[PDB]
Amino acid sequence: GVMDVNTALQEVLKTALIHDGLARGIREAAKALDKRQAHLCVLASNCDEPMYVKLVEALCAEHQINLIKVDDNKKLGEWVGLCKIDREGKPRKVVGCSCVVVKDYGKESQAKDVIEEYFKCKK
Amino acid sequence: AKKRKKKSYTTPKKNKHKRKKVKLAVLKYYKVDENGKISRLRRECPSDECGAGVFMASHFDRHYCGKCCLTYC
Amino acid sequence: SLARAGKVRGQTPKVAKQEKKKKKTGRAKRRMQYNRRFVNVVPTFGKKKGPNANS
Amino acid sequence: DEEAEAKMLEKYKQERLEEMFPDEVDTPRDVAARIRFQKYRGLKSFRTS
Amino acid sequence: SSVMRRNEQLTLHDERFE
Amino acid sequence: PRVLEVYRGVREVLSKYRSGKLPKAFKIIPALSNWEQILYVTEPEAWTAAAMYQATRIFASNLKERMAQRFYNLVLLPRVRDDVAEYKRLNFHLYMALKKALFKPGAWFKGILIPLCESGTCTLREAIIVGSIITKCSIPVLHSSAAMLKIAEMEYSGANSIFLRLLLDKKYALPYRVLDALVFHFLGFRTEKRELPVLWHQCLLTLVQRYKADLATDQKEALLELLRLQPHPQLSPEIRRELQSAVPR
Ligand SMILES: [Zn+2]
Repeated sequence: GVMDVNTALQEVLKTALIHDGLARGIREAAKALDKRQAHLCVLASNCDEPMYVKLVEALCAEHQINLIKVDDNKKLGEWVGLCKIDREGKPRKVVGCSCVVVKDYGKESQAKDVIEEYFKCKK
Repeated sequence: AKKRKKKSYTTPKKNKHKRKKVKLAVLKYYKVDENGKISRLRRECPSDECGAGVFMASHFDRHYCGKCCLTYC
Repeated sequence: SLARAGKVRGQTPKVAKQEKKKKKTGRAKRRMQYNRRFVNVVPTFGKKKGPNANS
Repeated sequence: DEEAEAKMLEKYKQERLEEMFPDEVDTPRDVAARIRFQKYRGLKSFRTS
Repeated sequence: SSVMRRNEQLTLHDERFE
Repeated sequence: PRVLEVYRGVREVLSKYRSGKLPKAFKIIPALSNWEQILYVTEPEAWTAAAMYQATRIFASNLKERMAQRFYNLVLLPRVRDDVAEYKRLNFHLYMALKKALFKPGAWFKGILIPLCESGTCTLREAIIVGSIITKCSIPVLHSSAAMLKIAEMEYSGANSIFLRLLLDKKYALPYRVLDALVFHFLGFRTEKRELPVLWHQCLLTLVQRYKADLATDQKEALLELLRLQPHPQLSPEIRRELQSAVPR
């Protein structure tokens, strides 16, 4: 319990970006999930359609996938990396993903640890 | 050097043909039950590479995958 | 029969004068005329280039 | 109020188009040119003809 | 790999050259 | 057998191609198992320019970045070099093919750009024609910088610095390690007795014109040492100007 729940996830996401293991969006979030190559699912609490949410929950229920629920999709735009940056490092493109599906992990000693702990507390 | 005038003339190319935007097509694939069971409406393609995830289109008579070009009756 | 008066004066496009910094005057100008000719001399094989020579 | 000021900028550009270019008028492609310049003739020389 | 580097402020992306 | 008669038929189609719907056997080439044997029957060297565009249009879309790269390297890139040497300007369809080849930037860089500069025999005219297509098509930041790093570490030629300038001309936010390679690239000519072209100075200009904000005092003064040893009457004062009016971080 060194790192936090809403801090260690960034590392997981960053490693996934590095190692080409991010199934973001809607169709890539779904079609890779049923292909049992995808391990985790992250969902936006801020939503327009509950049917989508239901579908997600079904997906998570079937292949025993752990569900993480983050407040807003617009916040997750910073977490995923769907922002175009300036020379200094300023975002000018504001697009936020509602579903972040994790395919691959980087072999981590802290993030993977904290996250594992969280998981084992949950289930 | 002797400069050219540059002529006006207005012809509208503003009207140009763009294909229709289909909004939120993911819900058409699956019907989720009240309990939480997933039911697939469309046929899933059993091809060499595009299996487990890639669906086939519902033609008026047949089925058609959109990656490998597989056709049926 | 023919004979316009000041044809070429009224046909020429009236180009506005560019704003440059003021020129030094008197002793200051003569100083600059001296240093541009006898102090920072650049070696040339035969000397065929002038002071105003544009290309 | 702004209609006359828009017309002034139209006149400013028309003056520039008739100082840089003598009297260059673009032919209309909609109406026939022999109809639009019905009453016009060509001179061999402006001075003599 | 060079000598004189980035020095100060921000590391947004790690980059994949491998 | 009979398949050899089908593709020997399409060999005579693609050699006289101009327009229209292609035979369906041609459109399924990257789906095959033994595709390189099939492609030799069709004779890519005897193809028309118009055919080459639609050939590239097939390979770019049908996935497999490794299969896409080897098509460009063996078929497409030699044909580009064949026509710049012959006609002195490039054919329209052949040009349009190269823009379509950028739908897979990984296979593009590893197949077209990097192999061209590594050969050394790349001329100035070859570089500008291909390099203009880089300016036209938007490229992903990760792939953009990855090609930029190789060219910076590469052996120096006149054709090489044209590409490097045009990648900086895109004006993306750069990874910090790439900047270290670019400084090390230019500082490699600090002791060089060789006369450097104007295109080299313009590349150094564009680097300082945009990325003056991401230069530390150590490398910033190392650049002023470079202009002091390798000068230019026109461009060197401008780079000197751009360094002196720079705000870091
Ligand atoms: Zn298909």
